[PDB]
Amino acid sequence: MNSLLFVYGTLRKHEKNHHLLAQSACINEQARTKGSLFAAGPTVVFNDEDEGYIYGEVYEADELCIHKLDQFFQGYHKQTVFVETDVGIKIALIYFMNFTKISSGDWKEHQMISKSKNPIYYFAYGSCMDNARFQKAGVDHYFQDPVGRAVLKGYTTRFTLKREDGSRADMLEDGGTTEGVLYRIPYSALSYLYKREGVESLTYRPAFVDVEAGGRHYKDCLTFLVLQKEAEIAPPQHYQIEIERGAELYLSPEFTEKLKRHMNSLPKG
Repeated sequence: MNSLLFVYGTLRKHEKNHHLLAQSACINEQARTKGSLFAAGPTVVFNDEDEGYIYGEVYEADELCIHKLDQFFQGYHKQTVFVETDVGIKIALIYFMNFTKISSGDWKEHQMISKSKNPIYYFAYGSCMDNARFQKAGVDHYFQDPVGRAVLKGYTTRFTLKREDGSRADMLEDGGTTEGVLYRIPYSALSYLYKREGVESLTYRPAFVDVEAGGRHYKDCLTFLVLQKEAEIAPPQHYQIEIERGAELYLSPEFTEKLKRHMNSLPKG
C-alpha cells in the first residue's frame, strides 16, 4: 500500500540518508510545498503566515520503507501535505521535527551556497548556451570550460515564462528528453547567474539535475527552472537567435532541428 513521500533534506538524492529509500521510484525530481525550511539536520515548519515554499522530491515508498524511516527519524512526526509538481498537485507524506531559516526553501541550494561549492557544473538549455550576453557582462571567461553536450532524460525544453515580448525557456519534468550544454564554472560565477535568472524576484529558481555528458554521469548539476509556468508562446526573435546559435554550436543536429521547429510552431503572444 505504497505511499507518496516528499523529501526535502537528508533523504534527497545524493544526500547522506538517501540509501534508506532503497529502490523507491522517484516520481518527481522537481516538487514543492508551501512552508518554511530550517537548518536545526534540516526540518520544516508550517504556519499560516508562510508565503514561500519548501523544495524537494517525491518518491513512491513501500510500507517497509516508511517503517524504516519511522525508526531512523526518532523525534520526528509525519503528516501529509499537498505537493505542487510540474504535472499536477499530489498528496504526500512528509517528516518534521517540532534553528535558522533557509530563505530559498531548498536544502541543496543551501548546501551549494553555504559550502561555496567549487566548481559548479552548470546545465544550460536556452540562451545561456550562447556567449554574447556573457561577453557583454564581462563574464565569458567563466564559460570557456564547457564539458559539452549533455542529455537530460525526463524533461522537455518549453517556453513557459511569459514576458511582454514573448516567452523565455524552461524545462518541464513531463517525461520528455532534452539536451543542453554543461559548463564547469567557478563558484565565483554564480551570483551573475542568480541575477541573470531573476532568482531574487522569483523569476527562476535554482534547481538540480543529473546529466550525461561525454559518456560520464554528472550529479547535482545546477540549472534554473521557471517558477510561474504559463502555456507556451513563441520566444522573441533576438532571444530565439541566441538559443539557435548555442544549440548549433553544442547540441545534436536532430535535437536542434526539433527545438527550432518547436519554437517556430508556437503562437505569438
